[PDB]
Amino acid sequence: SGITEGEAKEFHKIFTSSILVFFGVAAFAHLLVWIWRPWVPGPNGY
Amino acid sequence: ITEGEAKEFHKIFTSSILVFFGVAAFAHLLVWIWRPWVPGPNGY
Amino acid sequence: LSGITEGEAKEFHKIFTSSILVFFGVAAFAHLLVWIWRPWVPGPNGY
Amino acid sequence: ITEGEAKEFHKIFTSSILVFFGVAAFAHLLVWIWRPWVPGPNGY
Amino acid sequence: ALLSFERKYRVRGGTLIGGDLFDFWVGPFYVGFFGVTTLLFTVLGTALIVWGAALGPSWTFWQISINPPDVSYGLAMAPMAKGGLWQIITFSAIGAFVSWALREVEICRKLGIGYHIPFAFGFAILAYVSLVVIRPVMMGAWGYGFPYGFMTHLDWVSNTGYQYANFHYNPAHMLGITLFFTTCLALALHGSLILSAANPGKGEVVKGPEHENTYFQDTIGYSVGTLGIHRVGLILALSAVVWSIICMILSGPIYTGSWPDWWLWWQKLPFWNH
Amino acid sequence: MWRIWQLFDPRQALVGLATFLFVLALLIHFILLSTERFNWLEGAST
Amino acid sequence: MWRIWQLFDPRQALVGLATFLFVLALLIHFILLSTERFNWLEGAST
Amino acid sequence: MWRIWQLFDPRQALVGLATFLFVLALLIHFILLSTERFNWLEGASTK
Amino acid sequence: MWRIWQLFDPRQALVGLATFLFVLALLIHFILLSTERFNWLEGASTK
Amino acid sequence: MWRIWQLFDPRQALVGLATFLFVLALLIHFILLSTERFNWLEGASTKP
Amino acid sequence: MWRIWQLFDPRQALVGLATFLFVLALLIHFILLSTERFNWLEGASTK
Amino acid sequence: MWRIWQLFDPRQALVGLATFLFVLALLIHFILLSTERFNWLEGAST
Amino acid sequence: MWRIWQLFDPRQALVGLATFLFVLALLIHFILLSTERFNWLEGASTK
Amino acid sequence: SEYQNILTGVQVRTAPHSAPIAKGIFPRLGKPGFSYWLGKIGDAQIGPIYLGTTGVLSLVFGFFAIEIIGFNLLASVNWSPMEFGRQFFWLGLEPPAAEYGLGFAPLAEGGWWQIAGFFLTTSILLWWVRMYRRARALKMGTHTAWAFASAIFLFLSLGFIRPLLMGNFSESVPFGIFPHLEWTNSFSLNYGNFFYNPFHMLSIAFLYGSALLFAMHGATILAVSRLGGDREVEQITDRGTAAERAALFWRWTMGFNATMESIHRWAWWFAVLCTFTGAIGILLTGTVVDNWFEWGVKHGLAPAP
Amino acid sequence: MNKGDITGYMDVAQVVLYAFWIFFAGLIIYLRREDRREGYPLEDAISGKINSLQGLGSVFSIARPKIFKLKTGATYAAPNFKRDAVAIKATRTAPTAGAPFEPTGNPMTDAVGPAAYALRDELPDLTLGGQPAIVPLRVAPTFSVAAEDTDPRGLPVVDRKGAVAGKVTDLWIDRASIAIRYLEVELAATPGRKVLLPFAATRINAKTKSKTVTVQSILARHFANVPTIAKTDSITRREEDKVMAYYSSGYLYSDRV
Ligand SMILES: CCCCCCCCCCCCCC(=O)OC[C@H](COP(=O)(O)OCC(O)COP(=O)(O)OC[C@@H](COC(=O)CCCCCCCCCCCCC)OC(=O)CCCCCCCCCCCCC)OC(=O)CCCCCCCCCCCCC
Ligand code: 07D
Ligand code: 07D
Ligand code: 07D
Ligand SMILES: CC[C@H]1c2cc3[nH]c4c(c3C)C(=O)[C@H](C(=O)OC)c4c3nc(cc4[nH]c(cc(n2)[C@@H]1C)c(C(C)=O)c4C)[C@@H](C)[C@@H]3CCC(=O)OC/C=C(\C)CCC[C@H](C)CCC[C@H](C)CCCC(C)C
Ligand SMILES: CC[C@H]1c2cc3[nH]c4c(c3C)C(=O)[C@H](C(=O)OC)c4c3nc(cc4[nH]c(cc(n2)[C@@H]1C)c(C(C)=O)c4C)[C@@H](C)[C@@H]3CCC(=O)OC/C=C(\C)CCC[C@H](C)CCC[C@H](C)CCCC(C)C
Ligand SMILES: COC1=C(OC)C(=O)C(C/C=C(\C)CC/C=C(\C)CC/C=C(\C)CC/C=C(\C)CC/C=C(\C)CC/C=C(\C)CC/C=C(\C)CC/C=C(\C)CC/C=C(\C)CCC=C(C)C)=C(C)C1=O
Ligand SMILES: COC1=C(OC)C(=O)C(C/C=C(\C)CC/C=C(\C)CC/C=C(\C)CC/C=C(\C)CC/C=C(\C)CC/C=C(\C)CC/C=C(\C)CC/C=C(\C)CC/C=C(\C)CCC=C(C)C)=C(C)C1=O
Ligand SMILES: CCCCCCCC/C=C/CCCCCCCC(=O)O[C@H](COC(=O)CCCCCCCCCCCCCCC)COP(=O)(O)OC[C@@H](O)CO
Ligand SMILES: COC(C)(C)C/C=C/C(C)=C/C=C/C(C)=C/C=C/C(C)=C/C=C\C=C(C)\C=C\C=C(C)\C=C\C=C(C)\C=C\CC(C)(C)OC
Ligand SMILES: [Cl-]
Ligand SMILES: [Fe+3]
Repeated sequence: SGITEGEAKEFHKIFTSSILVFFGVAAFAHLLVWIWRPWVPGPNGY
Repeated sequence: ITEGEAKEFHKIFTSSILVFFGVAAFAHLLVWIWRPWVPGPNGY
Repeated sequence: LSGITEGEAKEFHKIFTSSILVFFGVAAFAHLLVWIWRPWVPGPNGY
Repeated sequence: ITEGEAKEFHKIFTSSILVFFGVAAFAHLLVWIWRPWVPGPNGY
Repeated sequence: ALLSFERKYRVRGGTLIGGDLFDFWVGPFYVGFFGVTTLLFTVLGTALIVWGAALGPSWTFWQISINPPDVSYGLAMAPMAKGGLWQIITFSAIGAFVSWALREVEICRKLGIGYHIPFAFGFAILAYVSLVVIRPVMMGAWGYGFPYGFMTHLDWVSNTGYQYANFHYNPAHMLGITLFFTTCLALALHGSLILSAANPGKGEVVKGPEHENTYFQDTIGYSVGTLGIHRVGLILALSAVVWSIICMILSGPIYTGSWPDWWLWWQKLPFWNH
Repeated sequence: MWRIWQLFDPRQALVGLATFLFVLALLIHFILLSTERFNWLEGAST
Repeated sequence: MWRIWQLFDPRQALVGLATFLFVLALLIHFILLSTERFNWLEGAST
Repeated sequence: MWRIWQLFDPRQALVGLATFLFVLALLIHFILLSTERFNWLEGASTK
Repeated sequence: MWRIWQLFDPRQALVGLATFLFVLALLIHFILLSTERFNWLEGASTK
Repeated sequence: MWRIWQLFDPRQALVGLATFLFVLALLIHFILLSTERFNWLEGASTKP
Repeated sequence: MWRIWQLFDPRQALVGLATFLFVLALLIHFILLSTERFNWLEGASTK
Repeated sequence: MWRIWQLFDPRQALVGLATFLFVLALLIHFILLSTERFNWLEGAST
Repeated sequence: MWRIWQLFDPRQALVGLATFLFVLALLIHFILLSTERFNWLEGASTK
Repeated sequence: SEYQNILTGVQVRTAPHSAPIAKGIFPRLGKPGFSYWLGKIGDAQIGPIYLGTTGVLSLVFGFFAIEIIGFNLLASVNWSPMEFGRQFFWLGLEPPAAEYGLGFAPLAEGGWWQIAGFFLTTSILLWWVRMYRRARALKMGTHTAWAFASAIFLFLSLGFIRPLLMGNFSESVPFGIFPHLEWTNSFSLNYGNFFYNPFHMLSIAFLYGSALLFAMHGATILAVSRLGGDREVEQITDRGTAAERAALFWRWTMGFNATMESIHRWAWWFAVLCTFTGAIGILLTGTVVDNWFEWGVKHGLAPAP
Repeated sequence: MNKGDITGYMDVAQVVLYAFWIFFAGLIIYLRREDRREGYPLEDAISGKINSLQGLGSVFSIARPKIFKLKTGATYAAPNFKRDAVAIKATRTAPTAGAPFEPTGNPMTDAVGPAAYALRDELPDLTLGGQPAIVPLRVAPTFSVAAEDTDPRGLPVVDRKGAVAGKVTDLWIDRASIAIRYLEVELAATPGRKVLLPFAATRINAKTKSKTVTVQSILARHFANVPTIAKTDSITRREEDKVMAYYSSGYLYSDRV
């Protein structure tokens, strides 16, 4: 149904490197936003 | 599309997007120096 | 491109030139008389 | 359109647009002398 | 002038009345006897509208309005200055529209095609005649007709609707609306499908009936086909008009109250009238 | 001016002209019936 | 100026003129009838 | 500039001009009739 | 720049340009008429 | 799990995934703008 | 259990399942945002 | 980057670009007229 | 990474990106104009 | 009377068939049926339907929206089936009040409306992608999706884009039969009579024009149907006497005519412009014009009151 | 109040409305260009030379030819600028451009007026499978009449005056659209002569037990002159046009001829 293994492996390397970059940037973004204003309130709220 | 011309496109595409991001980054820097957009605890 | 000859173009252009000059001449006379009746550029205090 | 026709058209076009812009510039100059359209700090 | 294929069709005959005397063309237009009577009524009614504009308070096109007589006149003919002008324009307009329909019949006869078009236009005429003749006659005064004016006919629609509290609750009006919306939907789909088949995209061959049927089977599980869609599209438009006529013959001639209150029969049905 | 009939068919012209003149006559009589001074059937004083 | 009839068919031209001039004349009479000063059928004082 | 008739059919230019100029003139006369100062038929004072 | 007249037919270019420039000019005159300061026909004062 | 590309077409996967991620990101930014605490453009106080 | 993948196409299963689970997850997050106690962004107090 | 004119037809590009640029320019001038500070025709004081 | 251009047509990619980026940019400028702080044309004070 | 070609007298049958498309994750679903009465109006085949990933997505999102509406309607009559039937047309699910802005309201105070609206919106946009991709699979133009985008633009303008411009959902549309009619009535009255909104006037002209065009075009093709005129794409690619006589009827009637292809562009544009001008009229209301009658008085539609 | 204003009098809603009018005028120009992909340029009615009353919009009036690509690999251009011959087998009743033509001979066989047809391709319409679409049921064994309906085969064919023209011997069906397009009628006179009858030019009358195909278009004498087709099992677009035009002319000419 999908691609033959060789080009599946070829695609998977470019995919895996791209998704890890995307998640790495997103994690840095979430960290900076948390340092600015965290988004889990305490018992008394924010 | 051939490999050789796809590589030609990728080189010019990479050049263009770096210029686009470079101009945009300078635009954001000037706007930040005028009025930053992340507020402090007391707001702005 | 219009398919008429240089001669027909020059013949038409002569009559056209005379006709538009007559048309603009009558219009200029019309505008002069209207201006004498009521001018249409106001001063600083208006009309 | 032949190159010779294009060059001839361009000659007349260049002459005509400069006449059109010249007359328009004279119209704008007269209108400016009547009432200018760039307001100072106090407005008009 | 003529189209590249027109001359072979411009034969004599097919007139309903007047014989050969009117059987000719003025540029693209066919004349015929009903062409002449179209022009007669058109010029008369139009000039009387312009006369009404000269009588009225403004030349602002949106504001021009020729009004029916006061309801106090009943169905009598009014004086020209007091609503009679609207009455003459109304019957001239009837003459013009009927002449237009009969002229289309002559054109159908000459071309050997069916009479579906003037028949379908006959429902436009009947809708106009319902609003300016049948309804005001059954209501007993010409003053219930709509005024001839760009904004004032919309004001008459507003006044007439709110006379029955809220016209959205008229059941025939709901069905008329449904058929008008369905007509516009069907037209959007029909125009799109023919264009998508004729214009498949660059490097693609023109598609045929099998593709046309398959698109709506794939998307919505049914295709009405190329003949059925023209039947449906016609029937939808004509039914929308028929139910519009019914909704207005109900409102005033037959039912006089609040349309919101009419629906209270539903809440009183014995199987849930708690 | 008889040359006008070499431009237009007498039969068509006569019926067109008769139609035009009738519409013009009706229009003028309807205009007068809209006036005070010339509505002969109402017959306002001068 | 007679060369104009080698550009435009006289038959077409006369029908166009007659229609245009009638519509224009009819418009101007209706405009004047809408005025106070020039409505001759109402005949207001000056 | 008689060469413009080698571009354009003179008959179409005349039809286009006559159409354009009539509608433009009719527009201007209607605009003036909407004003107080230049409505010659109503003839307000130059107050 | 004369090469532009090989990309575009001069007949279409001139009629298109004349149409564009008329509609633009007409818009600007109507915009000025919508102002107090520049409506020459009504002619308010420059207070 | 490289066999996911043996299961689904990579071209339609990338078109769908890029579209999904943009719509999801746009939704989250819009939700945050709809709040007092996290609307960075209006920048309300935490009220300390 | 593996016999299920001869009864059902694994692609149709995963597409249906991923669709269901995303829509359900999105529904639950929106429901919690529509509440006082669990809207983490508004952050009301535990009174 | 002149190779972009092998991707795109110069004739269609100039038509589209001129259409885009005119509509953008016209939008920006109308936006400025909607402001108090930059409406040059009404000319409010600063 | 250049194999992405074997997967997607460069012409369609550029047309898609140009459309997307313009619409996105235009949205962000309109968003900022709605704000008090960043509406540069109205220029409210940071009081 | 001649045959008017309104109903098919004798109709034929054959093995059900359809144009090939590339293999997807999902086959064409259902066993094709035939019904006699649909075969009188049109084609008889109640054919299979295509599903696909986008079809799954659209139906799942849409089903959830319909359940959220339907459950809220029944809850509003305290689950009574008798009062549900008694009140059905009057039941509705209302948007949140204005104080909530564009954030999530409490579920009972319009939070359910926001969830239902979002899920319905997503389902409709996924159905647009379906209408698009089914055309590309058949190697057909995308004209139907772009027509549908105009209908969606009005739907989005009503439900979400104008609320976004107004800053709250309070004047968005309730899910309910008489409730959405009541919204339509009150919206006109609050903004000073929608008859004076010129874009509503445009939208009406195109709504009337659509019924005009389909009456004209439907009657035309039936008038030439004994000449093969119902075979329109064939007539587009090889002009027959049917397309010639259709053109000449209209030319001789009103002085001008379309082609067999271009009449479908007139059709497409009129139906599109109905909802497009509608959407613009909605987006200008309250945002830049607060009272349309007063705007009409300013711009000469009516005398000063 | 200042909310919508662009100038003292001008406002956003007014500006947006004029932007629509500019768009709509441009759209009408586009739509009228598309309307001119058949039949144009216009010609003088008498001489047939290319002439019409035109303004400066003539320069945008007719579009560049679009090419339709057909699944046979052939193409059709629009405009193709092909036009009908100036001479026809008819003459004007009066010498003016607007006058009608009177047929010189038998108009139904001369193919003038409603007997006229387009010179379509001498090719049959094709199924998606590349087979000819319109064929006798004899050659399409997978097709059948639905069990609910009357099969036309074996019924007499009768004109509006009650004369028998023949009997139905086959149905020609459209494989692409799945409909009956013609009945194949064996004539009563010159028995063994067969003619096609357009199915939409017929209805079945069944008020009396010996039900029959009634034909309003032409009388029984006219069936012998129905145009012939070159093949016994397929029909070209031109032959379809020729046959269908002939019957459509009956409503004007059948009591003349
Ligand atoms: C006496 C009673 C008179 C009642 C009011 C009647 C109004 C309309 C006028 C009708 C008469 C026009 C006659 C005419 O033009 O003839 C030309 C022909 C010589 O021509 P030619 O040599 O054969 O060449 C012509 C050809 O080159 C032109 O190009 P083409 O063939 O491609 O197109 C043909 C034109 C013909 O158009 C018409 O005849 C009028 C069309 C109808 C106009 C209706 C306007 C009002 C409705 C709203 C408009 C809306 C516009 C936007 O085709 C067109 O122009 C079609 C344009 C269609 C646009 C459709 C837009 C639809 C939008 C709907 C609204 C949507 C709203 C959201 O003439 C001759 O042969 C010589 C003898 C006749 C001389 C005629 C003299 C003038 C007569 C004027 C009559 C009195 C008018 C007050
Ligand atoms: C714009 C570039 C160029 C330019 C020089 C030019 C100018 C003028 N044309 Mg035009 N036109 C050009 C090109 C072109 N043109 C037309 C047509 C027509 C027909 C019917 C369409 C209609 O509804 O127009 C709608 C508007 C459109 C298409 C834009 C041009 C017309 C304007 C702005 C004038 C509108 C003002 C009026 C008082 C009303 C006029 C009369 C009627 C509509 C019945 C109608 C009579 C008409 C009038 C005029 C006038 C009065 C003028 C003046 C004032 O100069 N034009 C179409 C048609 O079918 O023609 C037979 C068509 O194909 C086509 C093309 C390509
Ligand atoms: C406060 C107002 C109130 C409000 C709540 C409300 C709302 C809505 N309603 Mg309604 N309506 C109200 C009142 C009310 N409502 C109607 C009618 C309808 C019909 C109209 C179409 C039709 O009838 O076409 C009937 C067609 C006719 C009459 C055909 C006329 C045309 C002809 C003969 C030809 C004319 C040709 C020339 C002159 C030639 C000119 C020259 C040249 C072009 C060159 C349609 C179904 C419909 C739709 C909706 C919607 C979509 C809504 C929405 C969205 O809210 N409404 C009218 C009717 O039924 O008339 C028979 C009627 O009179 C009437 C009243 C008084
Ligand atoms: C007191 C009432 C007042 C009065 C003055 C007046 C009267 C009339 N008006 Mg009106 N109207 C009023 C108010 C008013 N008016 C409108 C609109 C119009 C347009 C709609 C076009 C359309 O196709 O809609 C219809 C199309 C839509 C709404 C968009 C497409 C729909 C979509 C994508 C939804 C897809 C659905 C599903 C997937 C199913 C999901 C399932 C579930 C939820 C359970 C149309 C032309 C129109 C007609 C007339 C007429 C004929 C009259 C007469 C004769 O009086 N009116 C809308 C609009 O566009 O306004 C600019 C709108 O918002 C609005 C308002 C508030
Ligand atoms: C019945 C289904 C739909 C329909 C069908 C239909 N209409 C048709 C046809 C068909 C099949 C035609 O063949 C015919 C035609 O030729 O189309 C181009 C026509 C037509 N439909 C028309 C319009 C029209 N149809 C409308 C509606 C509809 N038409 C229905 C929705 C509307 C609406 C709802 O507003 C309008 C405006 C015309 C374009 C045309 C008929 C042309 C005609 O009759 O021409 C001869 C008459 C004149 C040129 C003018 C006569 C002037 C009178 C003397 C005065 C009229 C004054 C009037 C009473 C008041 C006006 C003021 C307004 C502000 C109210
Ligand atoms: C151009 C303007 C006109 C227009 C055009 C238009 N509408 C369109 C189109 C076009 C061109 C389409 O392509 C599209 C269409 O598909 O048409 C057939 C559509 C459409 N126009 C529609 C309606 C519509 N159009 C309207 C109007 C108009 N449409 C305008 C007049 C109106 C009104 C009020 O006037 C309505 C109501 C739809 C029929 C259709 C779009 C359908 C759609 O988006 O559906 C989304 C999905 C759902 C609603 C969900 C259904 C869920 C089922 C109950 C699921 C059951 C099975 C499932 C497997 C169960 C699963 C359960 C599990 C999850 C637990
Ligand atoms: C070249 O030629 C072409 C063809 O061939 C090749 C074609 O084929 C077509 C395509 C056209 C058709 C197949 C038929 C067109 C006919 C009409 C528009 C008129 C009749 C209406 C319809 C057939 C409905 C159109 C909409 C459909 C089929 C739905 C599309 C959407 C989905 C399948 C998914 C989402 C929607 C669903 C599941 C259902 C939507 C709701 C309905 C269909 C209405 C159901 C009814 C109600 C809710 C009740 C309303 C009324 C009430 C409460 C009161 C009265 C009570 C009643 C019971 C009515 C075209 C255009 C064409 O060009
Ligand atoms: C198979 O796909 C199909 C196509 O095709 C392939 C098509 O195309 C179409 C058609 C559709 C379109 C082209 C799409 C566009 C259409 C619409 C959006 C619909 C709306 C229509 C309009 C806005 C146009 C409206 C115009 C009209 C109604 C025509 C107005 C014209 C007249 C009233 C003049 C009529 C002329 C007559 C009767 C005779 C000739 C007269 C003159 C030319 C002028 C006046 C007369 C003279 C100068 C002299 C003669 C006068 C006499 C004798 C009388 C004198 C006395 C007096 C009182 C005047 C369809 C449906 C189709 O399905
Ligand atoms: C120059 C010096 C003079 C010498 C020359 C004099 C002789 C020559 C004059 C010809 C002009 C008159 C004929 C006009 C018709 C000629 C043909 C025509 O359509 O011309 C257009 C104007 O049409 C028309 O106004 C036709 C108009 C017909 C209808 C008129 C109605 C008027 C009355 C109601 C008004 C109020 C309505 C209500 C408003 C609210 C302008 O071209 P245009 O390229 O776009 O054409 C399209 C075509 O080129 C596309 O192939
Ligand atoms: C299971 O068995 C059945 C199916 C029988 C269950 C019963 C079902 C029933 C009976 C359902 C009945 C439904 C009815 C009667 C529906 C009527 C609907 C009508 C008439 C609707 C009319 C118009 C509505 C419109 C235009 C609404 C549009 C709303 C929109 C576009 C809202 C969008 C909202 C968004 C995007 C929200 C964004 C904010 C977020 C979520 C991001 O943050 C709060
Ligand atoms: Cl029938
Ligand atoms: Fe069609």
